[PDB]
Amino acid sequence: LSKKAKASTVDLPIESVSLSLQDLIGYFHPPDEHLEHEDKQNRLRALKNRQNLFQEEGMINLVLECIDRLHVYSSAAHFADVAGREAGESWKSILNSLYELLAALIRGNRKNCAQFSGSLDWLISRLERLEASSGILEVLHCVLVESPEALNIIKEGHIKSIISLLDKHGRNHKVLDVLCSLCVCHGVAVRSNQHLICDNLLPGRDLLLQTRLVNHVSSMRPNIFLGVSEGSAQYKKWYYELMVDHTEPFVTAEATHLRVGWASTEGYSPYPGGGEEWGGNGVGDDLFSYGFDGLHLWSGCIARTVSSPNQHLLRTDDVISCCLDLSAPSISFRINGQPVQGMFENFNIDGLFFPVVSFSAGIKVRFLLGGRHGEFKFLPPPGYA
Amino acid sequence: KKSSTLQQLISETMVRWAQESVIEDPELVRAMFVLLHRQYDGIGGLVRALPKTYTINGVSVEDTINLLASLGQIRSLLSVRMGKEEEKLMIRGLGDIMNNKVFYQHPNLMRALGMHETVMEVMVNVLGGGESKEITFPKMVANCCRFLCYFCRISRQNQKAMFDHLSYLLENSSVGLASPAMRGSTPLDVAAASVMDNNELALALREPDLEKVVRYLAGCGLQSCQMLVSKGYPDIGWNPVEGERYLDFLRFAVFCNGESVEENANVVVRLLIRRPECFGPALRGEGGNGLLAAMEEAIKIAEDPSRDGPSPEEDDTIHMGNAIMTFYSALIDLLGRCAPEMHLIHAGKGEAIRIRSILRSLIPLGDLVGVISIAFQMPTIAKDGNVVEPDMSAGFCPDHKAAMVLFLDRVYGIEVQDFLLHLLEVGFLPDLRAAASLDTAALS
Amino acid sequence: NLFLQGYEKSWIETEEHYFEDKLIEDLAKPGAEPPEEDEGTKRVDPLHQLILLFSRTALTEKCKLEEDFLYMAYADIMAKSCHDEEVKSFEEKEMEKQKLLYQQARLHDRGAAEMVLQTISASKGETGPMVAATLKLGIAILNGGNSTVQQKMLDYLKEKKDVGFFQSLAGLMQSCSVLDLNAFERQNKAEGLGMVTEEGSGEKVLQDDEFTCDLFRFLQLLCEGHNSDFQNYLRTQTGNNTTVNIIISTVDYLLRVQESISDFYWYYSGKDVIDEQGQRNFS
Amino acid sequence: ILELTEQEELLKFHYHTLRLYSAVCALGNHRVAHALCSHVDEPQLLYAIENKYMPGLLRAGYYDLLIDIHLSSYATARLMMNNEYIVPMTEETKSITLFPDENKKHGLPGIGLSTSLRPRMQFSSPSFVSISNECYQYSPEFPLDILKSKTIQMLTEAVKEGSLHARDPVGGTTEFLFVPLIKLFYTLLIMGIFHNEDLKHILQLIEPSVFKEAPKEGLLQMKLPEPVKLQMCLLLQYLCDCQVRHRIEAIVAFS
Amino acid sequence: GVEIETISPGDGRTFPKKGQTCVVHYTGMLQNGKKFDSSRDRNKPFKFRIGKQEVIKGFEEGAAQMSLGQRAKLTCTPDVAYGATGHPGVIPPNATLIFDVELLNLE
Repeated sequence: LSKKAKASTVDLPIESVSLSLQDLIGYFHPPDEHLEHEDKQNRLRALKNRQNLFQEEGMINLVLECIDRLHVYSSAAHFADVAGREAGESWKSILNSLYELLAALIRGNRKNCAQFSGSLDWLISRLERLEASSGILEVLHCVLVESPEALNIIKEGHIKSIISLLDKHGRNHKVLDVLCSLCVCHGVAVRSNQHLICDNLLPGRDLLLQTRLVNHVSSMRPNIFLGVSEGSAQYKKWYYELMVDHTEPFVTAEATHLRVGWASTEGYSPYPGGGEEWGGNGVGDDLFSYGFDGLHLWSGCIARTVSSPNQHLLRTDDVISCCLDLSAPSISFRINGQPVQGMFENFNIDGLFFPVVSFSAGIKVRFLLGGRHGEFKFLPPPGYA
Repeated sequence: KKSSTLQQLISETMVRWAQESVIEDPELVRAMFVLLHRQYDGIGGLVRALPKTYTINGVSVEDTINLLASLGQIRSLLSVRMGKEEEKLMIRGLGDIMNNKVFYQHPNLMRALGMHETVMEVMVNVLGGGESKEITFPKMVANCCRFLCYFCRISRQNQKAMFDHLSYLLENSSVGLASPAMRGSTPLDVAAASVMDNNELALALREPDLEKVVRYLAGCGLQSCQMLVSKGYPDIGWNPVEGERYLDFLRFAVFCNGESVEENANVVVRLLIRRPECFGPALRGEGGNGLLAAMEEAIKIAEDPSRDGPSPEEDDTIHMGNAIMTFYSALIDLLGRCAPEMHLIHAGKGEAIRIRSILRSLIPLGDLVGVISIAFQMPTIAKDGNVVEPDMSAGFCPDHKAAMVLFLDRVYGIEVQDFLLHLLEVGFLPDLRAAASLDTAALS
Repeated sequence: NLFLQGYEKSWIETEEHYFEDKLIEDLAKPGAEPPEEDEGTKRVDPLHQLILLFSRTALTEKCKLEEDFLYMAYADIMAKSCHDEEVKSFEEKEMEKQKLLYQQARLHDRGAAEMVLQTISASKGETGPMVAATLKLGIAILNGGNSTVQQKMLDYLKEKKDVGFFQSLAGLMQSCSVLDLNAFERQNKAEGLGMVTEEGSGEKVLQDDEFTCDLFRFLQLLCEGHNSDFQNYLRTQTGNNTTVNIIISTVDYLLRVQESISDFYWYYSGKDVIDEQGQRNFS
Repeated sequence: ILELTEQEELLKFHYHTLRLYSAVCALGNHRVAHALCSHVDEPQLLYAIENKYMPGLLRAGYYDLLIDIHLSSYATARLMMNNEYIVPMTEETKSITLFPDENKKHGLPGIGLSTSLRPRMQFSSPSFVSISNECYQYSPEFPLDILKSKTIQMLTEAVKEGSLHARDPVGGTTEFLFVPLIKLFYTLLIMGIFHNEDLKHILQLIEPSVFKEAPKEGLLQMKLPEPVKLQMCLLLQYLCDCQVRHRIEAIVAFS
Repeated sequence: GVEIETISPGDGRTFPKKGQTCVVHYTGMLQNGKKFDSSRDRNKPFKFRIGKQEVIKGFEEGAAQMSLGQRAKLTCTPDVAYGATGHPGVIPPNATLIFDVELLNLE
């Protein structure tokens, strides 16, 4: 077929090859664990003798030759164009069965695993192909688990290719198992392999899932609900104050969270929108809330540094004044009577607004809402209610 | 009444578990029965621990702690693969152990710690790694052999402990014999130091080991040296540089503390005469010119630069003529040391007479007389006050004549007055005259 | 340090206490089985489990037999439990026979004969402490010509058609040692020199007398009582593909021992008086 | 991460990631352990050890990582050093006796004065702002006293709770509840951190009646699975070894 | 190449003077926001004395331009800390480091 003889003249025993491959898989199938121990030993001896005879007759090189001849075709569609359509459908199955047979032939036999050391380099050259990645990975794992020599052939480029398999094919625990087998074999650690795997995988922090401790953050809000709409009898300007009685900077290993500002509901439901019910998210961690921490303006989980007189993260005895105007979308703050040099504009006014404070453990705060509820330390800005 | 004892508690618990359930994991069964046996054989703990118990004074506590830390590093580094950094760590730790004082002061603790076992395990790993790939990390073999040689020299009991592990060393005796500057750093050197100056160990030496050494020596005479011919040294049919080492080992095996172990000497002589290829081309008997002609040929090679050097760091230039000459001197020395004692000949033992007759047939008197008659080349001074020095690492050495004299005294014997006079005239007066001429302060 | 070593050898090694029979009797008790929720076949006793573990280890396929301290200790314990060893009467001797037949029953009812066959088969003709312990256990369970044990061994051998057992027996026979006049002369030379190692010099001549005696006592007990079937099996193993003539191997070893004894006699022919070491070697 | 109780693929991938983290630092790769200290921190390890709702696979993996990064290197050295008895001859050595007081009653194993030479404990502070590379020798430092207290408290809770045979063991199974905890306890005991009243309390936990100081059921009588039985056998082996070492030291004292 | 913006004010007078040990709690985070080091996690203050190149030079002068009791966030350009090679296994090559540093005590 490679030499381009016409299709019907060339005969490919596709069904015979598939059936023979399945029968050989059954022949080299490992013993079952529910069998009695003597049967275990007998079946293991028979399998080992079968593997030894196959290796001595060179049944492994023939499988490799068939595999190499089958990989010349890029895809099943291309192989179906060259050969017949039935061969096109059977091409993937035959290719997987060949790799399974190779793995079954080399598994558990140290001599075969040692003789596969020379061909390891050729094997890992097609790991990137999705058509044979699982089979190549299984064969590589079976070789590396039992061949101490094989680790001496595996090099830095092969380790990089195995690592890049995770980047290109996504998360797969079998690649991790192969990498684990690379590090230690038969109680002996390959320190060069350990160093290469560490220095090539860990620093990226882009493939393996990351872990950290996060302080819990809760939200306090009053009952008031503030909204703007056409033909609505609500004033457009509002103003309230927050007082910080006490705040511990580091109650735990992480920094204490303390943010104040306004949040917006989704639509007309009385439920805050766009944020998780529980976790480390607070005011300003979504696009439905707007917050201030004393140094940065928080919105959409993004913080930008804003200048102010005597900048400081919120301390004990701090008076925070928040101003919300709905005539033109605008939220402004003022710390201790000194106006901060930043404000929000052109935010969505479809939903309702309400004051909110987000915090971690270790705060002591009071809502100075005005009137009977509170007394404003600083007199409200003109036109603000 | 409770158990009131950990022993009784274990004895009840293990049996109760075993009779309660059929344990499926073999390791659990093994651990439980090991523990039960330990409870029922409490004297076993003492009989096992006491051999590994040592006592030291308070003044050496810090030094012992340092040695134990170094030994722990070397032990823990058995679980990692051989590499550059591991090589460096082995080397620094072994050197620290050598420099440490308790290593010399307390050999019994050193032996109880199993230090030689760990060092030889490192050596086995290095040698086994790449059997077809010759030898990798060649400085482990050197450092480990040096450590083991010093360990042998420390005490006699350590020497016997190292002698226990003899067959493996002789099997890998051919690791670094051809390469120079490795003297005292090959497994053959470890074996020689293990059998050195110990009558008990020399008598405990077996025949198969001597057969192995003799076969290696016969190969060194039949086949050339692959590494030397690869580096470009002229090709000759035999391998003097390794033959000399294999002959030195047999010398140490047969000769000990001034006398000669006849049991180990007769076997060596019989094996050497059984395989005549061990005697070098001059003495093979197949048209061999003879020892006297061979050493003249070696001298001529020494003057010739082409055959002496490879002719495509100074020690790498193996002076071929000096190597052949040293090989012949070592062979003659070994045979002379294997010669029987004269008191046994007085007693009239037939075997000793047979051995002496064999040696006399192997080496004629005239050849020895001629080699003794051969003289050196005296260094001389030029105009400038700088004495020119013929290279001692090359050329004919007095040590070569020393073996000739030993053989002549031990085998042929000087018992005839005119024979003594003739020997004196031909070879002994010129040497003394040269020594007297070399008595000036500058030449001294 | 010298006192620690000397005290060890002189007192701790020499201290002797007997516990083997009690340990085996406690290990053989089925403990509260009806109270336990067995709900099926009788659970194997701890001794049965130990024998099964040791038998599976031997049956496991492997190139060489590794020394196992657990087997080394427990085979000795089981052999001591079996033997547990002036004129006696008929009833006294018959009580001794009956007690021995029960002390042997406690082990051959749990598969000890199959273990001692499997270990010898896996030994592959290599002399070792494991083989010595297995031979001692076999002798202990076969003392007196135990017909049940002989039948179990013969049935096991015929049923699984093991040629490795007989091959290992022949290899052990070949590996058995005899008198060595060269070693004796070297020991005499060392003693004349004056630095004497009695622990080392003595063992070199007749390397393993106890091992040879145990190996041949096992073979005698295997045919004890005129067991015609096993006597013929030792000569020709009909079922097995390969046959080894144990009888001819024994005859060959006898011929080698005779030559060794004759050579030793010739060495003492001229000498009027025999030294104590020579007397010990003769014995 | 407690949500991973229902995402199977993420749980499997993270368990294998933890196993890889252990493998890269296995067998005394102190530089790799120092590197991994950045990714898996002390507060995360302590939280994973203490937490009760963690999945069993992640719990076992984090226990193994904590053992491997910090406490494995010294434990291995002391285990290799265990079967050797080099005792200096000092006043403390001479004062040692076989039995504590006049009556021939066995003392509690482990507790007492031991003068045999043992490996030194040395740890390195993991910091990535320092430039010096001398910190790469020695395993990273950990709060051993806090770990000891938490281990004792957790064992005390687990023994009491497991005896009631609840349907919700930590990690989902008795094996997941007990094997990592006993493994950490065994590693700490091998290291030798436990001393005096802590050893007394943990021996009371192991067996109340026998180690009673001069109903309640210990770990030995609670009908535990085979993997935990193996760990119990290891602990009892260590206790026997301690008794043998005490005997050897008393013999040297009399000598 | 180190910009410092204060997070909490200090006394403003007791600057670090030369040959003096500085007691600091620091929290190191990459530019993307992933934390790689923190002394508060180890729960022991960090000690380094000035001018002897123990710590990275960015952390050197960023702490030197500070005052006692002041908390500030220190941005280090790559060339001052692990310029091209990076720290093997922790910091990737060519990385900008952010440190939250508090100067507890000077002795």
